[PDB]
Amino acid sequence: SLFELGKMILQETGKNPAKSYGAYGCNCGVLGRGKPKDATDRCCYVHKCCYKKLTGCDPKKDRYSYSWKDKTIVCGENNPCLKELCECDKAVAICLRENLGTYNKKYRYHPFCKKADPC
Amino acid sequence: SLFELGKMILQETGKNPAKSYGAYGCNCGVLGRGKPKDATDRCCYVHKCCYKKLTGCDPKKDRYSYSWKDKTIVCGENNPCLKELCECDKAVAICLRENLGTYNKKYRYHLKPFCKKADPC
Ligand SMILES: C/C=C1/C[N@@+]2(C)[C@H]3C[C@@H]1[C@@](CO)(C(=O)OC)[C@@H]2Cc1c3n(C)c2c(OC)cccc12
Repeated sequence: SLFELGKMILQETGKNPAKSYGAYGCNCGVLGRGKPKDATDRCCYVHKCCYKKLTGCDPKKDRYSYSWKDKTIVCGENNPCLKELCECDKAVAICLRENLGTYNKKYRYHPFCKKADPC
Repeated sequence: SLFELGKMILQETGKNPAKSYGAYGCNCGVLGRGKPKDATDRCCYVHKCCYKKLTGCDPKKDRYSYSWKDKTIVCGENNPCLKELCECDKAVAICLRENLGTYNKKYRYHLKPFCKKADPC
């Protein structure tokens, strides 16, 4: 769910997930994927691409189990798509932390971006 | 792909990428991950971990056109999935060069299985 995803971005970056990434660029947030503005936006771009190949569960409501070992996000086996769902959030949570130096506030708030290419 | 990534390794390290990093340690290779045997192995370990973040990026489309300008890899592909794939290949090529001093040919080909299980990325 958004609880797990938010906890991941918070545990990775230490930042407010809804404040920093609730409406960042043209991929972080709602309304699908658009032409990314930076690397942080590219993370949410791949994140929603990671959601398209998800079948058997809704990424926004279905709660899953993960742990925090050795300062790493460790997904619980749970169910195949739920595991793939957990990996999508973990991937972008790691991705946003690794591009946190490229973060610019001018993109913190977003149909003005070009149509997204196929994943 | 392997062609672009191989080209990057040779341009940074000056070594035949298949000979030196085709089956080195537990993570250098086109197969899988394991416990890093040394620094050069972590380059490949991080490389594989970099790959796992790309799930959803069309596995068939791995060809891209990076640039070798002023002796630096430059990923300029518009496709973000190709952009991040290029950066995954770029990062390991740099890492493989930085850890050339600690390169051990003993790990180059692993005859007996000696790989522990890979810790989570
Ligand atoms: C982007 C397209 C790709 C197509 N392919 C076959 C490439 C890169 C990525 C990847 C990585 O997971 C993928 O499916 O990402 C969505 C897969 C799996 C993969 C690739 N290499 C070059 C790999 C590699 O070389 C050292 C070693 C192990 C796995 C892969």
